[PDB]
Amino acid sequence: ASLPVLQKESVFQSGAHAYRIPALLYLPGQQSLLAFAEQRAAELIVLRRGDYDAPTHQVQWQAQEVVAQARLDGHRSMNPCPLYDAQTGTLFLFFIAIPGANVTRLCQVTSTDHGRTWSSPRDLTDAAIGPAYREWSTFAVGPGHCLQLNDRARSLVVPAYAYRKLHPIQRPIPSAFCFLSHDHGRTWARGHFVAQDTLECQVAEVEQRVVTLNARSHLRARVQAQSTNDGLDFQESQLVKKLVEPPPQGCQGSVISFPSPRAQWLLYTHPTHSWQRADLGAYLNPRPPAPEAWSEPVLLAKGSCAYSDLQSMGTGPDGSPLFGCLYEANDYEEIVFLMFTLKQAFPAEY
Ligand SMILES: *[C@]1(C(=O)O)O[C@@H]([C@@H](O)[C@@H](O)CO)[C@H](NC(C)=O)[C@@H](O)[C@@H]1F
Repeated sequence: ASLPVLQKESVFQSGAHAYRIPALLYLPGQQSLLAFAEQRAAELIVLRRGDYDAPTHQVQWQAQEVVAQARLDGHRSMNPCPLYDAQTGTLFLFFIAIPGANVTRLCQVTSTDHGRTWSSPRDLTDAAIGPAYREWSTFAVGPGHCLQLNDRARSLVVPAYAYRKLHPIQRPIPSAFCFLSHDHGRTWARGHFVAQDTLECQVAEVEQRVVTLNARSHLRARVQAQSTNDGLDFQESQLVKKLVEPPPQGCQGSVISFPSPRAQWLLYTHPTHSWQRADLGAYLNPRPPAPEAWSEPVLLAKGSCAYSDLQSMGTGPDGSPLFGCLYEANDYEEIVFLMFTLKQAFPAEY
């Protein structure tokens, strides 16, 4: 059986449309979650707001809505990557836009009323990427939640990857990297690539500040890399044999930091079958980012499970760290919300 959890609810399902590519964002101070996804016939991005009530151990989700401004004319919108700027009280949604040779665009919308309304999009593509743009076939952000650092500038870090046209007889090769802003998203720089054949990724900060990057790969195991200079360079990287990737070219997964009961630990979710996208597991790194220290997975959901996104939700009703998880289930017929505590998942680590 799978781990007892506080809540398991389908929050998007196939209907008139298909739902994929989840992203989850906790809003501290609001006891609220935003759950985003692509609404495909890709076309648009939709959002549901959930209010978390601890005494009933549950989130009540409001009605789904299109993020009408997260779009460019004649383009499909993909890869919702949200971020909450603690310093401003501003909500960011990053996304890519592709027309209905590199033609992919990086976009941002912004909200100051917690996601109820949104600015008109800004196209960041030229200023963020620059001459490199023509050396890529395409690129993406996230998908999923991004990162704010507690450096002086409270920098914004958007995980990403680009397919680089490195040798003309070879097909393009993907490498992960981060977009970086030090002025609250007014300007953007491209950090340096991690390593050949890394795809979708996410980043988390631990403590010496370290940004840990966890990425999908072509191999049978995850790639993880670490930056000591806040995402500009992931000076080191390697395979993480304890973290399996299934055929043919892996699956996206999510990583967050959260405060250590004993200053942070990591939590990571991803399908656990080496053979297929099934059996969503949670894994713990209590000595991060050491790759050796990743635990054995504990089972969060049986059956078909694919992309996920995690959020730290503060303290849970049993007093241990509370987590939210949004994941694609059941051969992509739904996106399910799961809520559970550290005590429930890793009782031996408490
Ligand atoms: C995931 C998927 O594997 O199901 O794949 C993404 C990839 O095709 C990519 O990472 C491999 O290059 C895809 N992203 C885009 C921009 O199409 C996701 O849509 C998909 F869910």
